[PDB]
Amino acid sequence: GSMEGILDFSNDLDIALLDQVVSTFYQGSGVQQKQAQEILTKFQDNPDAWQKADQILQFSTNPQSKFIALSILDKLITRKWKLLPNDHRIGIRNFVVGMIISMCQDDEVFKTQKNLINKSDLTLVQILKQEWPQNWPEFIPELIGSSSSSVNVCENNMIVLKLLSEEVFDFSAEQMTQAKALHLKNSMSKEFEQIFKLCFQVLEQGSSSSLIVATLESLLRYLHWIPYRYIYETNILELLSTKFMTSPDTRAITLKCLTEVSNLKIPQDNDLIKRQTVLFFQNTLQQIATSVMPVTADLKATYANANGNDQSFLQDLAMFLTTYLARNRALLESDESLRELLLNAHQYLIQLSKIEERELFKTTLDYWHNLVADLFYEPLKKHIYEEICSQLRLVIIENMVRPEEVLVVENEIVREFVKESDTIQLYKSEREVLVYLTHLNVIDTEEIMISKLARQIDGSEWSWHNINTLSWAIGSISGTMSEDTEKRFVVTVIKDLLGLCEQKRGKDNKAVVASDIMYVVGQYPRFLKAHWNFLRTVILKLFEFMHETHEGVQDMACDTFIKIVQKCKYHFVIQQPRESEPFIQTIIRDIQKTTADLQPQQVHTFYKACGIIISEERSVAERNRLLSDLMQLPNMAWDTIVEQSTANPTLLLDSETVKIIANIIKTNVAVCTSMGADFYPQLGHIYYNMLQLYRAVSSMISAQVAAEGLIATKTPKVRGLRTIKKEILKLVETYISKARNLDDVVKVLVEPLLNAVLEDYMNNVPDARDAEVLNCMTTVVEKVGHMIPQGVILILQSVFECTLDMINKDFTEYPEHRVEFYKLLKVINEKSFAAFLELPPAAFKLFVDAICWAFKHNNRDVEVNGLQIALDLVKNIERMGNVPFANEFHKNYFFIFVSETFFVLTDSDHKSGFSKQALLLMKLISLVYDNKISVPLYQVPQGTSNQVYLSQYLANMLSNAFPHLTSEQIASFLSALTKQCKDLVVFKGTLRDFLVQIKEVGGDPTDYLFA
Amino acid sequence: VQFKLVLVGDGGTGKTTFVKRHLTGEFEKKYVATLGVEVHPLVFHTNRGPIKFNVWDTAGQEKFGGLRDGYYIQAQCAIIMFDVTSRVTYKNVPNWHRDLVRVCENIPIVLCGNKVDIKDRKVKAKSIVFHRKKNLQYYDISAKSNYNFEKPFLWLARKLIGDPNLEFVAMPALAPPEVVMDPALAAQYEHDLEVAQTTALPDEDDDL
Amino acid sequence: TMEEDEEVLYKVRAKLFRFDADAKEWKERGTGDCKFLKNKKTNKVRILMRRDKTLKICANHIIAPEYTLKPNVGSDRSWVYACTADIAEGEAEAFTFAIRFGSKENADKFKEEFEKAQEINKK
Ligand SMILES: Nc1nc2c(ncn2[C@@H]2O[C@H](COP(=O)(O)OP(=O)(O)NP(=O)(O)O)[C@@H](O)[C@H]2O)c(=O)[nH]1
Ligand SMILES: *[C@@H]([C@H](C(N)=O)c1cncnc1)n1cnc(-c2cc(C(F)(F)F)cc(C(F)(F)F)c2)n1
Ligand SMILES: [Mg+2]
Repeated sequence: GSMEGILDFSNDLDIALLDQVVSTFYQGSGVQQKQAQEILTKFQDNPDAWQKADQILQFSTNPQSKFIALSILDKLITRKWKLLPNDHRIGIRNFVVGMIISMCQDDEVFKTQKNLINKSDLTLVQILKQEWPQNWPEFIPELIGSSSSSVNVCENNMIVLKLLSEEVFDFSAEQMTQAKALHLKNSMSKEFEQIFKLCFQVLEQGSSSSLIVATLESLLRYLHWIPYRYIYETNILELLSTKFMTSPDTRAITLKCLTEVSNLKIPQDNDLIKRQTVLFFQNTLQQIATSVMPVTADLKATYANANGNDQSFLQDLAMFLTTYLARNRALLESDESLRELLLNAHQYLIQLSKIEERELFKTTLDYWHNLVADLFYEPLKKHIYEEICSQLRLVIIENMVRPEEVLVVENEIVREFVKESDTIQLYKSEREVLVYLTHLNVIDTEEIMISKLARQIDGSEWSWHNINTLSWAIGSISGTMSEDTEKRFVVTVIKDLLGLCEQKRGKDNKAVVASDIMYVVGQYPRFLKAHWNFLRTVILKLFEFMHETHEGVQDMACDTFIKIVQKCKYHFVIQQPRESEPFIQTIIRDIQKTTADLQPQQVHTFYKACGIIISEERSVAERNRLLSDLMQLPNMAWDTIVEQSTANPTLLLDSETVKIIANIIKTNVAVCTSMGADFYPQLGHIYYNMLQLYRAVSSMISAQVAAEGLIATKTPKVRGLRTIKKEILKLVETYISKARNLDDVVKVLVEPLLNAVLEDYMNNVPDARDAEVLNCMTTVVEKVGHMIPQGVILILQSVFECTLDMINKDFTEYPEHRVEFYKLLKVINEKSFAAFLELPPAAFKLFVDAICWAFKHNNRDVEVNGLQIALDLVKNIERMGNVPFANEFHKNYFFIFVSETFFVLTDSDHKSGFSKQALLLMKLISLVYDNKISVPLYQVPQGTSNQVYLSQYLANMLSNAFPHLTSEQIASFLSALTKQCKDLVVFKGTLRDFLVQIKEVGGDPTDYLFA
Repeated sequence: VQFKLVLVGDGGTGKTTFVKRHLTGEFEKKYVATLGVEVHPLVFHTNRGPIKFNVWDTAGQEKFGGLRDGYYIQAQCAIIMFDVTSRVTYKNVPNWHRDLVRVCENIPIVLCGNKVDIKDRKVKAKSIVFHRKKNLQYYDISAKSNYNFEKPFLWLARKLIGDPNLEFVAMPALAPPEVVMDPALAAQYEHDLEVAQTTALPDEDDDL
Repeated sequence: TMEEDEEVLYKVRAKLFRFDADAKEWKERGTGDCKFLKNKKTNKVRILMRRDKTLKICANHIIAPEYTLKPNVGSDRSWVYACTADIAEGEAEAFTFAIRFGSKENADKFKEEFEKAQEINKK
């Protein structure tokens, strides 16, 4: 309604109206809320709203309203302070100070307005950053002094000091210049002796917990930076490790303090400090045992119960123990009197490691990896930890997460839906620790695993969960045993697992146990290689599962097959003793039978695995014969489909024919992916007709758009025709990127390819262009571009301007063309730069535009290639030296690249690229400060050096773009920046110092002398 | 039984897309920057009753930040969101966190790494540790694929209601009416249905 | 739950869309198990569909005999149809729906079952 009245400043402000808008925002709903929100934003954003601040803090009855007034002051203090006249500055100071004092003397406000007092302290701290200590040097003395007057003021002073340490040490890098950050750090350091006094007296005194917890919270912050002596040369460790461990009010903050204390690396030669590092750990662990939990407690149950702050305390404890022990357990490993301490601590960690909480487990698993890696290398350590390691084997074995390969799951045992990647890294970390623990004691690991297994056979412990976690563990330790112990181990495991699928009947049982045997056998290739009769039986059994109706087992049987073959391929190509032929011959013969119930994707994986085998055969004649045998079905289906397309080119209408073609091509893609250079004879068999089929399906697509409109590109029919074109391109790309005979690529492949693809791309409408055309051409240019200079020119002419027009109206349409387009310009610019030199001047200008347009993307794929092209292009022009093309390049484009680079560096919207933008800018500036530009960049007095003109151009450029800067700021910045154009790290610091200064008024120009 | 939930993180990380998926089930592919904040109520059905979140979906782009930390007042829980395809958004997680817990000093907070559906992941799993010392719950999520999309709200609901065994339950399903189509506008649903029949459904290459 | 008085005639995994005729775009509504439920007492059959992990209803309405499954121009595995009284969100609003399935076989078997239901409701 009339909420908008507060936005009119002609009149005085109606505080009660202000408060109604606020409560409508916080306490309202729906439209009135959404409208009060816009009113308040507009109110806050008004460059004069700050003047209304002190009357909102004086006369208002709403704490939120006062908060919002302070947000308005904060904005004014951080961005515009030094533009204020000095009187308003002190008024704002005295007002903010006075409101704080005033709120901490009123015991009722102090209790109930915590948010508003915190916001005020933060505002005061903003004033300190700007004013302290140079125009307020008695701030810390007065603060210490006033801490005696009251307990509420002392408590709140700690909050101010905590927020000050944070703003100076923890969060200054991004928000202040180097010089200002150093200034405030040195200022705090100089006055810390006093601050520590107050904080240590409060902690010894011991008023009440409220003051204590605040003093500890401030201490947590100081420990990030203060000198070691303030910790080890006072009695403050005894307090932390005893007194404040007992009260649960202080126990959380104290543990976090002790973790920070831990994390420092001690002067590693002083026996006193070492004894103190031990003593505070020994005190801390005694207070836990006596006041919280004995080392036998079931922390798994406690954490699951989630009373109070238990869950957070256990997490902090895990963080304290892991932090301290990784840094210091060697302090405990030699003195026999410290041995129970060492082991009780590790015993707590064993109990922390049984909690069900993935993220907490990852934290403790990181520590166990640190430990077992140390024990695998450090002499004489591992026997110390034998019983710990024994317990850890059991923990890890019973909480193995499912590996990628195991495609079955319960909901009812069924198939996966999704690639659990939060699980992939965990499994790897579990495997690594378990592999170490197996090296550390192989006999104990086998005994754990075989007994657990004996107790599944018995049904003594049978379950989905138990057999699975065991099976994954058994798989995961492949390669830790000797070949001989492995032999006897795997035998036993298989014997037992076979017994189990005969006992546990039903469709869900057999799928569980079958997935477990597949996992295990797939993980022991060394075994399979040595026991050919067993390998042959495994493969035939997998072929059997390829006809299973349970889709999970079947898909797993395909992946297990190729996983086995990647490791054992050599055993399928040789003729084994007692065999009438290489086993590859038997697989090929029966492929139609074996694969008949598989989905096409799985058929293609099968053919891909046969290609892995065929590539082990290095007699060319014998390999090519295997290849043609493998390809018999797709090639007969191909020869059929191509006589029936040539004769009356209309059967391709047929949706079934289209599916058939695409699967033929996808089969060649699969086999080409695993055979590489060796696939060439098969490609030559089909290449010419495939490129003719490409033109024929292109005509079909064109004719369907024409007859039905753009919407036709959405139809099943046209998506199927395009799939044919994409797969042909993928096949050619796949071959060319692995080819070893480039002379044939150029003389046989490239010319028919370009004639088939480029005009079709150029003269289709935009929604019918396939971005895969671009991806294919990128590989061609990458692998043979240097041999086809007129082919590279031809590629540009056909795709460059028409693709640019697709992608230069916004940053979102045709995302895949966008990415592929800049990938193609990149490779052309690094390998066949000559193509760009022959570009007409108008088109070279579109090229420079194209590069600059990429800089402005936020899509990192595009942005990064854009910056790289720009950098490579500069290098490419520089390499021409002093010739007309390069001089006209500099005359036309040098300042375009400087200013566009400066634009994305400063607009706050392209932070991700800072490092590459700075790189490009330093290269550009360095060209002028080494006189590697042999021509004047201007049209200014004659003889002027290019360096002088560059300074002038840039001062003018920044002056109009950042008019709130002074001439002196700009001049000092450019002086620093040009002086540092051979030192990337300092140059970057200077640019970051500028990005800070442009966000405020009155930046100090001497900040650029920091280096 | 309602709780104020603030949602924070850099622009583009997928905050509004995530909420909207929970509100309506839709996946909005366009990036329309949030201006200040959008408030939506969101209800879940549990075995302990309905729980209602009032979701304050605030704005990541600074030039749209509105009241900034003013939105955080009286929040009872929060989600911090970053984008695992954008390292810069993980590096700023400590800044959003600082600003959130200066206002809300003791609330349950989830950290969510969004867009794990995108093949080229940049913020590696092993590198995500900020939450350990600050006692945040962490999940990999995708608003596009729904990977773990429910886990942040199930966790927060357990922490707020105080019951670690709380689960989401099926809402009961009332009988639907037997309405006969309107013959007055039967000639009109030719057109509304013609348009929809000739507008192609999105994402036709998906498994569903 | 309000479903134990019903028999499941047919279940399939589907993705359900609702047409925003203002924006002229389809908008996903949920992904889960689509069920045909026959009321033991009235013999009236409905569609009931719930989202996968929240279990939130995203379709609840009679399989009226007046309805007709049409194809969508972009898919051989989906059906469009208009619905006058759906209560998934509460008040019996009207929607143009599209439902897509894993395969064309799933879509065709759905159409068979959808039509059988219409006969049952024709009584
Ligand atoms: N591939 C993918 N994209 C997603 C996912 N979630 C969101 N997006 C995309 O991220 C982009 C930004 O959408 P949005 O939800 O508004 O992000 P935001 O953090 O709310 N933006 P702001 O903070 O400025 O208001 C959209 O293009 C969206 O499609 C996801 O899970 N996967
Ligand atoms: C048990 C049973 C059987 N006697 O083969 C069976 C179970 N399901 C389906 N068909 C038969 N069973 C379960 N798994 C196997 C099995 C699996 C593999 C394989 F995973 F494929 F490697 C191998 C073997 C064999 F090599 F024979 F030991 C057995 N058997
Ligand atoms: Mg948003």
